[PDB]
Formats: sequence, C-alpha cells, structure tokens
Amino acid sequence: PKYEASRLSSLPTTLDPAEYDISSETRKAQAERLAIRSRLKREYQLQYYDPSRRGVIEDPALVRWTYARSANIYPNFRPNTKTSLLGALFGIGPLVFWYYVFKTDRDRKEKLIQEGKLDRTFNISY
Amino acid sequence: SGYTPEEKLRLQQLRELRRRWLKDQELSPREPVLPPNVIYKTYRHSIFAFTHVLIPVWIIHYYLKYHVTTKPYTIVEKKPRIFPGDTILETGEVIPPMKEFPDQ
Amino acid sequence: PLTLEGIKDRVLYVLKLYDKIDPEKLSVNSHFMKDLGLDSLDQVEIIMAMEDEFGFEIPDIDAEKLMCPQEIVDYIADKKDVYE
Amino acid sequence: KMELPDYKQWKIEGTPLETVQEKLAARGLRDPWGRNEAWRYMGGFANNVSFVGALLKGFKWGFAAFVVAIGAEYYLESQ
Amino acid sequence: ITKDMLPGPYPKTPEERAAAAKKYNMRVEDYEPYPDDGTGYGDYPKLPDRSQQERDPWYDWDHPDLRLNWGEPMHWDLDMYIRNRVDTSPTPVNWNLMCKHLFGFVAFMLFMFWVGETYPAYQPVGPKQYPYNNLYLERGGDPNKEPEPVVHYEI
Amino acid sequence: AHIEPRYRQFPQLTRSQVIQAEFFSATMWFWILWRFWHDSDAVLGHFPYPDPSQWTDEELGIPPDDE
Amino acid sequence: YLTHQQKVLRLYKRALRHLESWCIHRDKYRYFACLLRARFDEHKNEKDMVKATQLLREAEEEFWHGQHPQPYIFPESPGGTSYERYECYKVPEWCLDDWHPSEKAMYPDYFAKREQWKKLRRESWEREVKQLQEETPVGGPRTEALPPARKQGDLPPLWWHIVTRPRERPM
Amino acid sequence: HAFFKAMLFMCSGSIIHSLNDEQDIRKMGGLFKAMPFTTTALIVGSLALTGMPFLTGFYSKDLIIEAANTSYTNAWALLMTLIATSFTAIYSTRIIFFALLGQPRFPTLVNINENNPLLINSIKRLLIGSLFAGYIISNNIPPTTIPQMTMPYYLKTTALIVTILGFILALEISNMTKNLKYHYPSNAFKFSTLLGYFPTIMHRLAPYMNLSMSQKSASS
Amino acid sequence: MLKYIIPTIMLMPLTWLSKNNMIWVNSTAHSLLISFTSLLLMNQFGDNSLNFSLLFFSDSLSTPLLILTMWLLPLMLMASQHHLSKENLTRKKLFITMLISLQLFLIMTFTAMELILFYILFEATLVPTLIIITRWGNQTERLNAGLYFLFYTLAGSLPLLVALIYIQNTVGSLNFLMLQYWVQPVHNSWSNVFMWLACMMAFMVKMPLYGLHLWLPKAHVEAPIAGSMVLAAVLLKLGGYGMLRITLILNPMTDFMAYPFIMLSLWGMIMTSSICLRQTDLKSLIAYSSVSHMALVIVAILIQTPWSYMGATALMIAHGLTSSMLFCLANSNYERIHSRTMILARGLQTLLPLMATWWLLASLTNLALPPTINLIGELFVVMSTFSWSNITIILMGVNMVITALYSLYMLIMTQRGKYTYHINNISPSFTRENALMSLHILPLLLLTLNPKIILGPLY
Amino acid sequence: SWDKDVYPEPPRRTPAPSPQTSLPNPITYLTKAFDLLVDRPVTLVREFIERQHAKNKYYYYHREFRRVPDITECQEKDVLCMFEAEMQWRRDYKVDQEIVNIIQERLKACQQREGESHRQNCAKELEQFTQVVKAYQDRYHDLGAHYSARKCLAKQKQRMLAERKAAKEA
Amino acid sequence: GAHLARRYLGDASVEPDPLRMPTFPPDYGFPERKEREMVATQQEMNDAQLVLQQRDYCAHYLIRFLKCKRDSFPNFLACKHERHDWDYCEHLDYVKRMKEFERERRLLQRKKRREQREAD
Ligand SMILES: CCCCCCCCCCCCO[C@@H]1O[C@H](CO)[C@@H](O[C@H]2O[C@H](CO)[C@@H](O)[C@H](O)[C@H]2O)[C@H](O)[C@H]1O
Ligand SMILES: CCCCCCCCCCCCO[C@@H]1O[C@H](CO)[C@@H](O[C@H]2O[C@H](CO)[C@@H](O)[C@H](O)[C@H]2O)[C@H](O)[C@H]1O
Ligand SMILES: CCCCCCCCCCCCO[C@@H]1O[C@H](CO)[C@@H](O[C@H]2O[C@H](CO)[C@@H](O)[C@H](O)[C@H]2O)[C@H](O)[C@H]1O
Ligand SMILES: CCCCCCCCCCCCO[C@@H]1O[C@H](CO)[C@@H](O[C@H]2O[C@H](CO)[C@@H](O)[C@H](O)[C@H]2O)[C@H](O)[C@H]1O
Ligand SMILES: CCCCCCCCCCCCO[C@@H]1O[C@H](CO)[C@@H](O[C@H]2O[C@H](CO)[C@@H](O)[C@H](O)[C@H]2O)[C@H](O)[C@H]1O
Ligand SMILES: *C(=O)CCCCCCCCCCCCC
Repeated sequence: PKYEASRLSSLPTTLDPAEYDISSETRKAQAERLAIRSRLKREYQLQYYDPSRRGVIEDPALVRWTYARSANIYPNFRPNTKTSLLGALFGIGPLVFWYYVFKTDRDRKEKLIQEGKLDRTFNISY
Repeated sequence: SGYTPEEKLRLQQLRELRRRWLKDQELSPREPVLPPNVIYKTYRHSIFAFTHVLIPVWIIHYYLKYHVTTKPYTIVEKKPRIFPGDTILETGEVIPPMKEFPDQ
Repeated sequence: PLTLEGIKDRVLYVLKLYDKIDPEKLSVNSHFMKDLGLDSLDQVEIIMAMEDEFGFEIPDIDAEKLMCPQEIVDYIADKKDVYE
Repeated sequence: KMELPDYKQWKIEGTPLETVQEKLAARGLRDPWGRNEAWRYMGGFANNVSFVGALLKGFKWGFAAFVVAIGAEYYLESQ
Repeated sequence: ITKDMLPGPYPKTPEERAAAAKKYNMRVEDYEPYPDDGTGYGDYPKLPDRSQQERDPWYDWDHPDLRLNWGEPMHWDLDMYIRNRVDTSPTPVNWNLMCKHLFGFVAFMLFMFWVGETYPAYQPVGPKQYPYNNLYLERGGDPNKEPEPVVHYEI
Repeated sequence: AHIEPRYRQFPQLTRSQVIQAEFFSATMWFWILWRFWHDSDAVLGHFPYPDPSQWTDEELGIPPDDE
Repeated sequence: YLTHQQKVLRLYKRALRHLESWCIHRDKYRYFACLLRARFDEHKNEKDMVKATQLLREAEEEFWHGQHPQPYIFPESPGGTSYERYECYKVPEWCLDDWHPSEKAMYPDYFAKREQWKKLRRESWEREVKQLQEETPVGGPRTEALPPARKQGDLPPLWWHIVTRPRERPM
Repeated sequence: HAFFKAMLFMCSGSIIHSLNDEQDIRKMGGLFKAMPFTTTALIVGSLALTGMPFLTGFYSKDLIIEAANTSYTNAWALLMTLIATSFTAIYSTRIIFFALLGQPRFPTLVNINENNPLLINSIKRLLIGSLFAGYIISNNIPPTTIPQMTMPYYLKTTALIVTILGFILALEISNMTKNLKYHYPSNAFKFSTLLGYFPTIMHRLAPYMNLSMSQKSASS
Repeated sequence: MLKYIIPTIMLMPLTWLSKNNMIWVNSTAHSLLISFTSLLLMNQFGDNSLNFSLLFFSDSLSTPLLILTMWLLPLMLMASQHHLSKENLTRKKLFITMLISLQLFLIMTFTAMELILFYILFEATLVPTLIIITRWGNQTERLNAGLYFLFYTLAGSLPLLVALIYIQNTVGSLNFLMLQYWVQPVHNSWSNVFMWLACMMAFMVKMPLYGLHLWLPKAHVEAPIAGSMVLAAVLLKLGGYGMLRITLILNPMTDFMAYPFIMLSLWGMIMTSSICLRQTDLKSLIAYSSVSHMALVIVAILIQTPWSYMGATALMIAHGLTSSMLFCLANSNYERIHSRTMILARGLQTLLPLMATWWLLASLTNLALPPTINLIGELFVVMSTFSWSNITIILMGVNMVITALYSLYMLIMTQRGKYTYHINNISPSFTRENALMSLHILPLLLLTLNPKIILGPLY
Repeated sequence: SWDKDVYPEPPRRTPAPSPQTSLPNPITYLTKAFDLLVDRPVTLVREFIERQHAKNKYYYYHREFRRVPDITECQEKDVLCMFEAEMQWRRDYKVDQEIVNIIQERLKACQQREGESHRQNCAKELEQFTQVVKAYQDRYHDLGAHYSARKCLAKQKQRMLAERKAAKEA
Repeated sequence: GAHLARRYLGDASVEPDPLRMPTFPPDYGFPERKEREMVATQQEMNDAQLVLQQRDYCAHYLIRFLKCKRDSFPNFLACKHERHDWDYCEHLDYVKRMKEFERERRLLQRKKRREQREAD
C-alpha cells in the first residue's frame, strides 16, 4: 500500500522517489542553496553579535512579506472572468442568501402574529 | 563521521568560555545584599479563624440581618416539611397521624 | 545534579557492559573505529544506549560525530550546563 | 560523590535475558547489550507480584480484622 | 528598504525573473511566482505549501519558535502555517483512508441509534399507577373542573 | 537528602510509607468484606423476581376459551 | 544532502526506536533488536550501489508500513511532553542592563564579574570580525561552519550568544 | 467520581515526578514495591473507578447501570454503555499492569521517592474518600425518586459481570505482550491509537478552510 | 453646557501661556479637572431629559458619550507626549490645540438640540482629525488615509445636509424636542426611500457599515496614537449617536429599509472577524475588530427595540475604552520596536510581565467576558436580535467564537512563545504607560458595578 | 419594614423538635454558639448605631404627582399639552414595569416556598402573573424604542377597533 | 429481554404494547374487582412535600421513613426498617405491574386463539 499524499498530509521524505535520484546537477543545486543560506546567516550574525547594537535587526524578508500581503495586491489585480465570479459569488451571494432566509422567516412570523396563532403569552421583553 | 580538527578546536575553546560563564553565575556568600511547637500552631490557627471566619461572619450576619432580610423576598426558604403526628411551634396544632396501615 | 566525573563514570559504565568492547582496552580517548574496531552500526547503538542512560535524545547530526567516550562526555556536559 | 555498584555483578544468568540469548544462539546470533539490562531483573527488582497479587495487597490483614470484627458482633448479639 | 527591494508586478521576461529571484534571495531555478491571474500575488514567490511543523527541529534556526531563518523568503501563508495552526505533516494512515473510517464509524453509529430508537428495550410491566385520578390536582389540574375518574384495581 | 538516589538498584524505602500503604490496603479489604457481609443484597439482589409463566389463569383473570 | 551511509544509519536508529515502542519489555526488545541488526548485516557489504539504493528504498517503505502510530518520544525532544517547557523562564542576558541601580546593588559581585565579560566582548569584537573577513572566500561563506581562534589571546569568532546563552533549567 | 478521579491524577503526578517528568507507561514498570503508597492509592482508585462493590464508585455506577437496564430506552445506547463499562476495566488494567508490575523500564539513575508529607497526606485524604465517601453520601441524602430494585438476576449483576470479564480479557491481552512474537497493527489498533482520526482530520481541515477563506476571500 | 464649553476653550490659552516645559503637565492636569466636573451631567430624570437651553440638552444617551469624550482628552495627552518629545514647542502646542478643539466640537455635537447645529459640529470634527492624521502621522500613506477619510465622510454627509434642510422646510423645525412631538409617519414612495438613505448613509459610513469601511483600516494604520484613540473611541460613535436620534423620524419606513444594512452588518461582522485572524499588522487587526463590533451596534439601532437600544449604548461605551486601550497597548510596543508587524516581537510576557497583564485584560474585555459591560452590551443585542429572528443566533454565536480566536491569537502571538532573539531594546514599562493602561481598564471594570449609567434613555 | 399586603407571606408552620435518637444534635449546639459568638455581638453594635440614629431623626418623602390631561385630550401639535401628557405617560410606564416586577417577585417567592408542591400551591400567583403580563403586553408591547403616548394610543385604538368589529359581527 | 424477542422477532399481535396497555376492560374475566386503597391523604403528601413521582400507593411508607430520618439525625444509620418497608411496598407495586403485563399477554393470546375458532 503506497503512501497517498494530500494537501494536509505531505509525502514523507523517506518515501520520495526523488530523494534518492541525487545527480551531479541536484548536488550542485543543493550547494547553491546552502551558499545563499550561509551568506544570509553571516549577514545576520555580524549584526546579532555586534556588542554595540541595540535595537531591531530589520529583516527585508519580513518587510517584503507584510508588504506583499497588503500594499502590493491591488496594483496586481486584474478584473477578469475569475476575479469577477469569485467577487460576485462570495461578496454578493451570501448577502442575498441571508436576506431571503431572514425575510422568509420574518414574513412567516408576522403572518402568525397577525392571526393570533404565534404564542407570545409571556413575551413582554424585546 | 567525526569532528574535523578545526571543529574540535572551536568546540574546545567555546567549551572553556561556557564553563567559565556558568561558574560566574554562582552567588557569592553575601549575595543577595538585602537592605535593612504545638502552642504556636494553635495561635496561627486561632488568629486565622478570627480574621477569616469570625470577622467575615460578623460582617455578613450584620449585613443579612439588618439590610438584606429587612427587604421583601430577599431570603426565601422552602417551608419546612410537616409529617403526620407533628406539633406546630407557632400554633401548638397537632397534625393527626396517618390511617392504620394494612399489614405488610 | 550531574558532575563532569559522574558523567564520565556512567558513560564508561555503559560501555563496559557492551559485549563488543574489551573492558580493559577501554579509555576515555578510545576511538570506536580506530581503537576498538567497531563499525557505524555499532556506533549508532552506543549512542542509543547513552540516550537511554541519561534520558534524552542526541540528534543524528550531532550523534554521528561522537566517536570516543570523551566526546560523549563533552556533548552531555554541554547540553546539561555542567561546568564542574 | 556517587559510588556506582561494581559493574562485574551484572550477569544475564538466572534472568529472562538468558532465555533470549538461547533463542538467539539457535540462529547463530548474539545479544551484546544483555548485561546492560541485567539490573532490571536482579536485586529488589527480581520478583514482582502478579496482577492478582497486586489486587490482593492487604487482603491478609483486612480478612483478619474482618473475622475479629464479625466474631465480636456475634458475641454481642449473643448476649 | 528601497522600492527596488519590495515586491513588484508579475515578472514577464527572464531578466525580470532573474531579478525577482535575487530580490527574494532564491535561486532563479527555485523561484516560481504565483500564476498571473488577477488575484494580486505579483512576483511574490510561490513556496511549498508546508507547515512550519514540518521543518527540522534540530537545526539552529534564527527564529526557533517559527523555524525561520533571517532573510529567507516567507511563505505567503506563513501566519496560517505557524506551529499553532495548520499542520501538513505526514500521517501514519493515508488521508483518504482516514476519512473513510471516521465517517464510516460515525455513519454506522447514527444508523444503529435509529434502530435502537425504533426497537426500544423495556421491562415486562404495565404502567405506573397513581392515586387521586392520576394526581390531577398535584399536577396542576383546575380545582373547579372535574377529571374523568382514573380507577386502579387490585391484581 | 534523607533518601539518597541509587544507581541500578531498588530504591531506599522508609518504614512509614510501607506501613501506611499496608494499613490502607488492609482497610480497603476489611471494608469490602464487612460491607458484603451485611449488604450482599446490594450486589446480588434485594427482592425475588417472580416467574410470570407460573401465575395461574385464575389470579390473572383469564377466562376459559369458551366464555 | 545526506549521503547513502547517513540515510542507512538514520533508518537503523529510527527503526530500532519504533521497534522498542512495539516491544516495550526489555528482554523482548533485545531479541528483536538482534534480529533487526541481522537484516542490516545481511547486506552490509553490498557493492553495487544501484542495488543498495533499491534495498534502502524498500526498507523505508517497510518502515512506513510497520511504524508505531504513537512511538516513544524522549520528554524533552521535539514533540515530547516537556519540549519547550522551560522557555518561559529563559530570559536573555541583556535584560540585566535595564535593572534599576537598587536591583544591581543586591548582587555587587555578580555584576562586577558581568562587567568583565562585557569588557572581554568589547575588546574582542574587532578581531573577530577581521578574522571572518580574511578567512571567507570572495563570493561569501559557502557553509555555516565557523572557525576557531588562531592566535593565542583571541576568542573564537561569534562566541557571545553561544557562551552566555540561558541555562537549560534557568530557575 | 470527584474523589477517585482526582486521586488517580495525583497518583500519576507522583509517578511522573519520581521518573523525572516521564509520562509514557512504556517507560515505567516495577513500581509496585518502590512506590508502595502510590501503588495502594492507584489500586484503590482503579477499583473505585471500575465499580468494585462498596467503594465510592459503586454507589453511583451500579445504580446507573441497573436504572439503564430496566428503563424504557434506546437499546443500542444501552449496549454501548455496557460495553464501555467493560472497556473501563481494560484500560484500568492497562495502567496497573504497565506502570506497577513487571520489571523496571525507566532510566538507571533511580530517584524514586514519595516520602514528602504533603504528597502522602493529600493522597491519604482522597483515599479515605474513595473508600467511604460514596457510602456516607448515599446514606444521608433524602430520597427524591423511586429506585427500581426489582429485576431479573442478569439485569442486577450485569455491571459486575461485564467488569470482571473486562479484567480477565485485559489480563490476557497484557500478558501476550511478553511473548516473543512481533505483531503488525490492525486498522482497529490505529483507529483507537489515533483517536478515530477526529483530531487529525478536523483540526487540520477546519482551520485550513477557515483560515484560507479569511485571507483569500474576505481580506484580499 | 457653558460650564463645559468655556473651560474647554480655556485649555487653549492655558497651553499657549504655559512655561515651555509644563505644557503636558498643565494641559493634562486641567483636562482631568474638566472630566471630573462632567459627572454633574448624571442628573438625569426618569421622564424628562436635562434641557439646558435652546441650544443644548443632555439625556441618558449623550451623557455617557460626553463623559467618555472628556475622559479621553487627558489620556490622549499622556499617550502622545512621548513620540512628540523632539517636536519643537510651537508645533507641540498646535497638536494640543487640535486635540482641545476636537473635544470642543465633540461635546457640542453630543448635546446640540437642533439637528443642523449637530450637523455642523458633526462635520467640524473632520478638520482637526484630518490635520492630526496627515501632519503627525509617520508614514507616506497618511496623506492617502486623510483623503479616504475626508471624502468617504463628505460623500454621505452632503446628502444628509440636503435631507435635513428639506425636513426643516416640511416640518418647520429641526429641534429634537420638537421632532419628538411633531414627527409624522414616513410613507412608501421613491422620494422617501432616498430621504431615508440621505438621512442614514452619512452615519453608516462613520460606524462604519460593512462595504463602506475601507477608509477605517487606512486611517488607523496611519494616524498617531492620539488620533487612533479618539477615532476608535468617540468618532465612530458619532455615527451611532446620529442614527439613534434620526431614526425617530424615519418610521415606519425603517421596517424594510433596514434589511440591506442588517444583512451587510450580520454578514459583515463575520467577514471582518475572520479577517482579523489573518492580519499581519497589529494596528490593522485592532481596526478590523472595531468594524466587527460596530456591526452589532448598527443592527441594534436598526431593529429598534428597548433591549437593542440599551445594548447599543453599552456597546458603544464599552468598545470605546477597550479599543482605545488596545491601540495604546500596540503603540507601547511600537515605541520600542518601531514596527506594527504582529509577528516581529513575540514572547513579550517574559520581558514585560505587568504589561502582559494589561494585554490579558484588554483581550478579555474585547471578547466580552461576563460580566464586563462589553458582554452586557453584546448580550442585550443578541437577546433582541433573536426576537427579531431566531436564526440570527447562528450568526451571532459564530461571531462570538471567531472573536475569541482572534482576541487570544493576538494575545498568544505577541505575549507568549519565545522572545525574538535579536530584539534587545525592550526597556521596562514606564510609569506613564502603566498609568495609561490602568486609566482605561479600571473605569471599564468599575462600570460593571453600576451598569445603568451607560444603558441610555431606554433604561 | 415592608407592606405585607403588597408582599404577602403565608403563616409559617414549624414542627417542634421530636427526636428519636440519644445522640446530641450537633446543629443545636452550633445554633447556641452562633447566637453567642455572632448574633449577640452583632446586635450590640447595631443597638449602638440605632442610638445614634435616634438622636438625629429627619424625614424624606415619596414624591406625589398630580394628574394632568393625557394625550387623548391634547390638540394636535400642541407641544405644551403633549409634553405634560407625554411625561405623565412615561412615569406611568415606569410604574407599570415595577408592578409587573412585584407580581413576578411574588410568583418566584411562592415557587421556592412551596417546594415540591409548588405546582398545585402557587396557582393563585401564577394566575395573577398571567393576567398582569397580558395587561402589560396590551399596553406597551411592540411600541418600539421610540415609543410614546401617541404610539401607545394608536395601538389601543387599533385594538378597540378589532374588538368592536368582532363584537358586532358576533 | 425474552419478551422483546417475542414482540420484535416473533408475533407482535399477541404481545402487550407497553405504551397502550391496558387494552381490555379491568373487569374482563375479573368479577367484582376491588379498588386499590390509598393510605396517605392528598393533604398529607402536600405537607410532606413529596416529589410528585413519589406520590403513589406506597407514599405512607415513604412519609414514615422520612419522618424517622429527620428525628434520628445525626444517626444516619437508623430507619433501615422503615426504608425496607417502603422498598418492599414498592416491590409489590412492581409485581402488580408485572401481573398486568402478563394478564394482557394471556388475553391477547386468548383472543387470537379465539379468532382462530371463528374462522377454522
Ligand atoms: C463496539 C463498537 C461498535 C461500533 C463499531 C463500528 C465499526 C464500523 C467500521 C466502519 C468503517 C469501515 O470502513 C472501511 O474500512 C476498510 C478497511 O480499509 C476500507 O477497505 C478498503 O480500503 C483498504 C485500504 O485502503 C483496501 O484494502 C481496499 O481499498 C478496501 O478494502 C473501506 O474502504 C472502508 O469503507
Ligand atoms: C476496624 C479495623 C480497620 C482496618 C484495620 C486493618 C489493620 C491492618 C494493619 C496491617 C499492618 C501490616 O504491616 C505490614 O504488613 C505487611 C504484610 O505483608 C508487612 O510486609 C511483609 O510482607 C511483605 C511481602 O509480602 C514485605 O514487605 C516483607 O516480607 C514484610 O515486611 C510489613 O512489614 C508490615 O509493616
Ligand atoms: C487694548 C487691547 C489690548 C489687549 C492686549 C491684552 C494682552 C496683552 C498681553 C501683554 C503681555 C504679553 O507678554 C509677552 O508675551 C509672552 C506671554 O506672556 C511672554 O513670554 C512667554 O514665554 C513662554 C511662551 O513662549 C511662556 O512662559 C509664557 O507664555 C510667557 O512667559 C513675553 O515675555 C511677554 O513679553
Ligand atoms: C462629581 C463631582 C463634580 C465636582 C464639581 C466641582 C464644581 C462644583 C460647583 C458647585 C456649584 C454650587 O452652586 C451652588 O451651590 C449652592 C449650595 O451651596 C446652591 O444653593 C442653593 O441650593 C438649592 C437650590 O435649589 C437650595 O437649597 C437653596 O436655594 C440653596 O441652598 C446653589 O443653588 C448653587 O448655585
Ligand atoms: C443598499 C441599497 C438599498 C436599496 C433599498 C431599495 C428599497 C426599495 C423600496 C421599494 C418601495 C418604494 O416605494 C414604492 O414605489 C412605488 C412605485 O414603484 C410606489 O407606487 C406608487 O406609484 C404607482 C404607480 O406606478 C401606483 O400604482 C401606486 O399606487 C403608488 O403607491 C409606491 O407608493 C411605493 O410603495
Ligand atoms: C429484558 O429484561 C430486557 C433487557 C435489555 C437487554 C438489551 C439488549 C441489547 C441488544 C443490542 C441493541 C441493537 C439494536 C436493535
């Protein structure tokens, strides 16, 4: 029985077919990945260990993330079929759904009260 | 798999410093420099009962007797159960006994 | 409340109860491969025995480098803030 | 500071570790960590009660006090 | 932080892709932006959709609680993938099989509760009998009216 | 401390803990035995359960088939 | 990034821990720990790497099928019941600089010794940076490894936050 | 339930403290004589929980089972309740067997010690309660219902019978773990171990869907 | 009201004629004295409101809003004086003058008898507020925040001016006491539909109603701390106060015109509560939390029941103290790390123990722990909306779950976990900051002992 | 202290102690200790306080409101008359709220006092509560937050119109 | 259980319906059937404040037990004899309900057996 990965249960590394096909090209790629991490680690450490530094080591990666999650969204938005349907279905759809649920419920309740068939015997707080 | 000679040396140097640092966390004899039988077990329990039971129950009883129970329906008790053959203190009434049972 | 000598005593105690090690040729500086003739599977078992002895885990990245008893003592003393 | 008991005293003979060494001997294998487990089968750890013995802890004295307690009850109801 | 070091629009040309990768501290071979629909991702990298729980806990992370290193590109949904929220870790049982057994167990139990409701257990007795016309007054019945008598006989 | 740790050996015990443990284990068994001597009905059954199939048709008011 | 040997040894350790979780009893675990070591030993000298990788590949699939769904975890290991338990008591050393003078006055000797450690850190920083500059290739560091002190009287570069880090049981 | 359940946690705290924050029963064992007082409290609490006659748990659990047996009720719910009563004896045996009996499975530096008077006295008071509290409470509270005391023998003794069988079945399962045979996990074993997968699925799917909507749709 | 208007005006010469180094001491001391005298407005009668003159009146609705307004000025001064330390003297006095002028406009707004007088002061508040945001905010985005704030308000407010002038022509008066007696029912016609919208939309934008709320997260993220406090605490409540008064003359048309806005609010509160779970900016999270809380107030005002009007009043007062406290808490972190990113500084309970306690108490009031007046207000709205329609309990109950999750997510993220290693400038909490937090939470919790004073006229 | 007619209480019937045990009653001794240790000192402090109050006797009064013409007698738009009628209606509304509160308090006191027999023994109180809630609902329910005498009168006239219509056709 | 198999698996037309019994007249096959006697008056159970479910044909024993309990305080081990009397009265009450079930069961069986006569 083979592992079936899902969105919320990743494929274990030990069962990854590609984790064993480590060619000279892949080993080269891994070395380059470690080179970037080491370069960033050194830049951070030279500030982190600096005895005369008091404050916050600003992280451009964190700044880019919070900026991407807000300021950069509208400039890269295009009204097309996809964004219009999601906009209409998710923004307008729930408002119409709830309007009919409440309008229908209230129309029924009003009709019962107007006929004396809704029991409000002790109802004097509203 | 084993430490390289350069890794061995760095770990050795850091190890010396770390142990000196931990030794420096020990407090000296004068630190901190602070600015300027059965019967004694009855006392603490006696004073504790006085300040945590007697005084609070004096306050509550005064509060309940002279403020809460002077207002309608603030303390409402379920009326006492009355069984056959009982005597009422208020009136002196005597509740009759139940009928004679069949034998069982 | 561990001490440097207490750690060494117990690390050597465990190794003296391992059948693949001559308890007389065992010193704190013996290299599990060059001096005692063990292999890398034996090394894994020795590390696992140390984790059971002291009740904590040594990650594989660190574990694979401990090749003599003294390095095990140094590793354990470091993680447990033992300075005497 | 701490005196470790002498290591030579830890032997697998007389313990279920000896049984395992015999099962592995049949196949040609050996258990090299056996002596490192011996302490768990020796000394004050050698004999432990069974599950029924655990439930029956204190039954001997509870039963003794029961007989005296009911023996006294019969004596009183006799008078 | 200068504007050249901030997220930009979707990269159209290979030079832009190489420039975007540099800004995000990635290999140009590892850099892949989100699909250029009108959703507003721009050139922000699309990283693996993995929880931070999946990262190596023995590595000396700059941020150990997050398991993040300083300067590495953060996942778009990092705040959803912190160790307090969504875990994507591999599971000993396949996700699809896990859903079948949980749903199947629940469905079976619900069915059997309907069955046990349609065929209740009970004892072989008649109804409990109460005096005074089934306690008509005690149960609050109107004193001024009269219940039809409820009579109980001996047996 | 008053109880020193041991290496690979059974722990040091005090008399107080052994005696107190035994006394309360014995109290549990005395109590069960004493309670079961007086209140076995609470375990075995307070009242007899009748056999309905052995009640006569007279006492149940069952008329004969020709009535 | 892990070699073949590293992968095989990590699988052996992981499989023994899950095996011990299944067995529980020490005598039973010893029996099956030896049987498991025999299986790894049966192919120890395999030379055709293609064959060995297939053996490792299959062994990982066998491990996944037979793993304990709730293996034993050392209490302080990641995922253990005491993991990160004492982090709320770990306070960084720089917090002491903000103590009120009357708080420092309670530990005159501790704070005199602390002042010497800060002097050592200050006097050593520029040499630490210089050593890293002249030992790092032009492109930059390619690994995270750091060097030792070379000259006598020097300290290993970037030592402060390793040496002065909080104790594992800080209270 | 408040008496013996509180005692059970304190007994487990006593063991956990003695084994340096170890909480896995697979790393316990051999504590029956090393921790005699915690052992005694753990046995009394386990018996009270499973409804041993005349301990504190017997004065509620056995009436509840008798009332359920003779009530006009869902038949499936009644069976589930009775089976869970048998399981109560199984998991109670699981704690006693793996924690107290057999040979020690904990680390070599022995620091077992339960001689602090605060530990002993606090457990002692709850032990006395776990023996007598139920009897004392049942004999003082006024009656508010009509208890159902007439029933067939097999409805009267059902609680004791299924509990005993649970103990017998549990012992066989536990002693089988000592055989030199290596078993592979069934689906039932994994379902029980992983809590029916309810946390695994719900605690991943529901947060994911809700948190994805929060950013993708509502916010963006 | 002259006993409050005139001393408020005198704060301006006081600030300008003070010694250079005593502007904060003097303005803070005397604004606290003015706040003390505001308690004299509690002389309320069961039947009649307190009608001072032809211009000004105070009833049980405007009284708690006045006392909150006069309480906030000293708190704002304390909150502002640290980030303004390097500002030159004349520009400090100008900043304080804008705060005083805002208080002057606000107390006159909440007590104006005539709706057109209310409109003018209602609109005058834009000027000092806009100036405070765009002149003393820190970031480039403050200029855009000022514009969004300005034109969202005027887009709805200018139609309100036309409607009010039309009403005075038709009825003959905009005096609120007169309107209580001369009010006539509103009949169904397209003319009255747009009269209804012109009368309500200006207030909906200020609440803000869901869909017209985009200006608010901009304005907070850019405003200085004092701007955020008065914006959250008082200026939002201009809209709620506006509807509570103007709905008198819109019946029975509100029976059906409310439906689109109840739907936007009922759904909006869930949408904006969910949004809080994924916010990365701490100030933006608190801003979105206000939108969700004010959605209840809009629903309460629109369904027009005695219980909903009492809940709306208590909610407006309670949210004023809670939300302003949360901005002050977030600002205190900002003064150390100079960033609003929530995930930047973590585990702060380890470093600032007492401040973490203020964080806990502000969170518990935000999620409406009983018996805080936050819970009292929300519960009264829940009770009244259930009578409006039973199904609303599903939406109201779900929003309670989400509110707890984001209230405690904010607490857990910033206070708990491990501290950030490289942030080494977290200096101990100043006495000023601790006093600022206590002057929010202590009156908030003390009101639980006597809730009637913040329940409004329907009590 | 309070009017017993407004807040009625049935006569109290306490049974006399009728022990059938030889053991002492722990409550009786505790009762005696409470009266000695708690009741007597508390009573002395109160008696001293009552002495000081007796020296400084002064009075307050229950405000009396003369009746004024109600909304039905007010000409349309005559604010001067509508204002006094409206203020009177608002005062009466507050009073009627408290009348309902008194009846509910009677009902709740009866339920607790009568114990397990409350269902049969509180019929009179439940009836009075039912009738007063009906009258209060007729007057004041559904008026809305912006209620007034004018709206209350409109509600009544609608009810009178319906009752006339039903009566006529019947 | 036994009766449940007969109704749910066997013939349900000759088993009592627990929710509709009795279905035959109380005097059917029972000439001159006496009435159940009630020893406790309505007013006595009202003052004893018995729970309504406890106001049955055994209430006089419950009242006697309740009085003893109050009068024997603090001796909570007294009134065992009174408790047994109430328990026993309840047992007979239950047996009477068991006879009602069996009477109905035999009448239903007789009816079917008779309705075979009228078509055989
Ligand atoms: C006292 C307890 C009372 C309640 C007991 C409830 C038990 C009810 C269990 C219902 C769940 C059964 O769920 C069922 O499990 C089996 C076992 O894998 C699955 O079986 C399937 O999956 C497995 C594994 O992938 C494959 O062999 C194959 O595809 C197929 O057999 C079914 O797809 C699933 O529907
Ligand atoms: C109304 C009465 C209420 C109940 C009263 C019950 C009183 C019972 C008092 C029991 C006191 C027993 O005291 C204890 O008994 C056990 C019996 O195993 C002894 O234990 C003895 O056997 C065990 C092994 O079986 C070992 O510890 C050892 O061999 C020996 O000590 C203890 O050394 C003794 O200290
Ligand atoms: C016929 C109609 C004319 C109406 C004129 C009424 C006001 C006349 C005021 C005359 C006095 C003005 O006073 C002049 O200005 C200010 C305010 O006092 C003083 O200097 C000021 O310094 C600082 C503020 O900068 C403050 O401490 C304080 O306001 C004051 O000391 C000058 O030293 C003084 O020369
Ligand atoms: C919450 C605390 C607020 C603190 C406010 C601080 C400012 C206090 C302002 C005090 C104003 C007092 O104002 C003045 O008081 C005196 C009492 O001596 C009143 O004196 C009058 O009161 C009433 C009036 O009906 C009558 O008894 C009588 O005519 C006279 O005693 C005056 O009518 C009033 O003009
Ligand atoms: C967020 C957006 C909110 C949008 C809210 C939209 C609300 C819509 C309200 C619809 C009701 C408008 O008011 C309604 O208009 C119609 C005309 O069409 C009027 O109709 C009037 O003229 C027509 C002639 O065609 C006559 O037949 C009718 O007798 C007369 O009433 C009604 O008098 C009135 O009931
Ligand atoms: C006889 O006296 C009745 C006792 C009740 C026995 C319970 C039988 C449980 C059977 C399982 C239920 C399955 C759903 C139809």
